Amino acid sequence: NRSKKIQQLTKKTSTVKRNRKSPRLYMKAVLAGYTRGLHGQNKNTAIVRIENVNTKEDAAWYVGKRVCYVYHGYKMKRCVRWSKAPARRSNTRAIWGRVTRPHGGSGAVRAKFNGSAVPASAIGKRVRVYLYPSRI
Amino acid sequence: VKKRTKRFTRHKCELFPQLSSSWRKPRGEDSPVRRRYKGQKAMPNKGYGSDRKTKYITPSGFKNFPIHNVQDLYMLLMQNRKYAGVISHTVGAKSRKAIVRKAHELDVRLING
Amino acid sequence: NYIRAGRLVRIIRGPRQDRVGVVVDIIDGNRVLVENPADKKMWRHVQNLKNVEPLKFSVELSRNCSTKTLKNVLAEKKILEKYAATKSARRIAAKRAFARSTDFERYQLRVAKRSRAFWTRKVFDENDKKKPVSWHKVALKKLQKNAKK
Amino acid sequence: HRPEIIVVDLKDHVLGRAAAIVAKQLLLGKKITAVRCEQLTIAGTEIRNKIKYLQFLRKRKLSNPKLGPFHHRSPSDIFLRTVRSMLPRYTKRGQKALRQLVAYEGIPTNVVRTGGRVVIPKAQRHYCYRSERPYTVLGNMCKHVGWKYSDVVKKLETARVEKAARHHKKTEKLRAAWKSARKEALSKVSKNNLEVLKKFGY
Amino acid sequence: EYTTLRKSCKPGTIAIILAGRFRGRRVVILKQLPRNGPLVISGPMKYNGVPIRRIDSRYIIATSTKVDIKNVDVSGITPDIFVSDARAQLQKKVDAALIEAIRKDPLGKEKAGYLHSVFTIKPGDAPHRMRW
RNA sequence: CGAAUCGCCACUUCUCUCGGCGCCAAGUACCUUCAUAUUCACAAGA
RNA sequence: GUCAAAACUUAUGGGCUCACGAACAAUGGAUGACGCUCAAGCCCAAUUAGUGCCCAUUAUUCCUUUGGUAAGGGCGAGAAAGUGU
RNA sequence: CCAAAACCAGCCUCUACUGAGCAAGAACGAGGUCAUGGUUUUGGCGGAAAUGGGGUGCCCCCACCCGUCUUGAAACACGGACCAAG
Ligand SMILES: [Mg+2]
Ligand SMILES: [Mg+2]
Ligand SMILES: [Mg+2]
Repeated sequence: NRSKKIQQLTKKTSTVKRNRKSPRLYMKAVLAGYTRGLHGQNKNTAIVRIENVNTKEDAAWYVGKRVCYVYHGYKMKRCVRWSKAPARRSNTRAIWGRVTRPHGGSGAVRAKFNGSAVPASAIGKRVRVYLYPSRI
Repeated sequence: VKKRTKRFTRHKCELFPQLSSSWRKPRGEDSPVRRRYKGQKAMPNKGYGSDRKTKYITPSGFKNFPIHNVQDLYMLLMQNRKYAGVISHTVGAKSRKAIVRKAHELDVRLING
Repeated sequence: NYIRAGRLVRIIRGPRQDRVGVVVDIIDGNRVLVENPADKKMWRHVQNLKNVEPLKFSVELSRNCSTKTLKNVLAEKKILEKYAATKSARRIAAKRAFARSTDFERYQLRVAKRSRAFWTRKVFDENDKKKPVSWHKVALKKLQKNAKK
Repeated sequence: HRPEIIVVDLKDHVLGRAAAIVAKQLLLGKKITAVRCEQLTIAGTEIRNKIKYLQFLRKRKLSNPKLGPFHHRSPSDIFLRTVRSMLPRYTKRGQKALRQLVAYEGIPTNVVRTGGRVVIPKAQRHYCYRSERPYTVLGNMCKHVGWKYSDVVKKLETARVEKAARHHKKTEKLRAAWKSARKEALSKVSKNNLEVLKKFGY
Repeated sequence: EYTTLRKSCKPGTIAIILAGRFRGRRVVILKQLPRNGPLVISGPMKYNGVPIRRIDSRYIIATSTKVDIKNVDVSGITPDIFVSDARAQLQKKVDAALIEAIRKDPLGKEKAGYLHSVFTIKPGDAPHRMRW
């Protein structure tokens, strides 16, 4: 069967991996934690450390951008196109927010996720901060 | 949209089976709850009063009004979009047949029809 | 390389980022008076030495020298025009073109960084004939075992 | 399958700055893998730091040392303790983050040849120490404090280096090809591209 | 008519789709709908496979790059319009006009290829530092 | 078993004091499929 | 600096410092802990740099409640001369 | 019912003098926002969906046993096992 291994050597001319599928148009953040002092946290205003934002004037760029804490439950539940798009029925779930304002002089921003808090399990975890609504 | 949806429970009702969950104002200098330390249970106060035009309004959007017999239904005939009859628990299933096929004919709402 | 009057420092991190400029006069050991007629915004000012990166260039010059003397002397060398020639300078203007670039220029680059990365392989595949590569070199020798069988 | 680990190379980093920066990233969910914790530095002469540690080791429950503070002597176990002291070690958020850190003495063969190794410029020794001030390399003090494997690691570190270096010139013909292949790629049909490459510095 | 649609988004401009089925697709903005309505970007589908279709201005990134497509008649794009022959026919009539409008430009060969491009936030990539 | 995750590589993955590529044609030529998935909505795809 | 929100360890600020250093003798162990040493120390000044940020039951503003023996207006379903429902 | 975008309003944020400086004044432009007001639009979901409540767990966070006399109680101060009736 090393017979096949010799055949494989001639045919490979030397390629490369290429990312040709679905793009991500969201930045990868982290839910750094709830806004808080020494006395405790405001669970209704999350902090979001976007990757490569390091600066406060970048963080300002992201204000208003919609933000997503995507995760999953253990059963399927109604999603945005449960009937129109059966393909889309995961037990994957998502919690949306808006970047609200920059937080601190670093790249962190404040995200309120709707009226609700985002769950504390979300912390340390991939928030996905989208590039929209666009401005630019 | 309510201020507080939780009950204002009595302090330490959870430890003592006999204590009802119903509120008693805490007393004793050293009560953590009346001294209103931040990690403690809240006390009821005027500030938790519900918004006053949404007050008393059941999620149906009706204010409940007690009903006992078929004549009461006409107390709600002209204000049937404001009040909803809730038939008293003790009217017979007999009489409720009569309240109900009449609360239907009049367009008055019933909470428990 | 030593900092002294006439040394051609590169400003690093300040509002005048990339810009260079001759060290007109030392103040004390942690400051200097930078100057440079060639840029609009390099009028003489007090850069901190922490902020500047000395360049290998350095016009000969005298401390507290007047500016019009400098728009002279550096012109007689083109220490600046000579500086931009260096890869160390081009790298700074290069990153300063990518950051300054519009989205279509970044297409217009990726097409080249693939046009070249493609021909890097095309050159290599052709040169693949001459070892070594895991795909070709491993195989030529790999057959050595096959020929023995 | 491997998770998105990033293997920080801790050589010649300040102990507590690297421990502080790493301890933060673990909270932000990074799954770091510290290596060469033997090579972490500390400010001061080794004697300053042996005495700091021996004052640490001096602390035990009299009632029952068995359950007392535990005085790990591995530079890596010392770095884990240093990094658990910098994160919420009693909440699960931090007990979790601490298990996302894997310290090693040296750089272990599973972790070598896995990917590039990161560095923490804010925790660099040259970035931190005043250069002429004395400094304690960590695995060096802890050899005097009870770590028994200080020479086992050096024998291992010698081997990965002599081995990595042998492979660095095993591949010199290869890297030299792409250097040559890539330089002549500019001369290829990429014409207008050659000007879009000149701008931008390529 | 009324339009608050921003100056950065003008007809014939190339425009990244940030959301929806066609993420990362460069797409010429054919026209804004008769009221301050959503843009009708088109691929052209001849290139990146984006059909004529509506998109809200908030969900695209209007690149500085454009095409002088005043020449193209996008008039057949009206709200009442919003795969059937009447529509398949509409884009065919349009993309061919839109596609030639791209051709007229010097550096019109890249913009054909520039529209075959797909945007992607690759790791280490910083759009906020980007200009477009 | 539906899941969260969203760059790869023997050009980094040695040491001691702009790594390459990938990002929509295996290539700079736009040949060429994409719609009705009907303007966001977990990428409906890996 | 981490714990801990914030200087992702800011300053394109000054000095000082090698061993300690950071308002009101005996169970092992306390700058709060770690750790820090071109400080994560001290004095000084600063705020993006010779071209700031974080956290209150506080302030302001908004919504709601309650009180006023507070100020006014009014008299599809409602419009009661009313302390209080 | 969930969303998203828009519009209007509101709201908020972002010269002069002096000898390059200030103790200094607006403007243009743009952004943000409904946990602000009014204007719909557009999609998504529709035996179930949806909002609310309830229950159980977790997560992050906060949180010293109450009554008591006392200047001072978490007190190494007193009374306090449970429940019912009183
Ligand atoms: Mg998915
Ligand atoms: Mg922090
Ligand atoms: Mg006493």
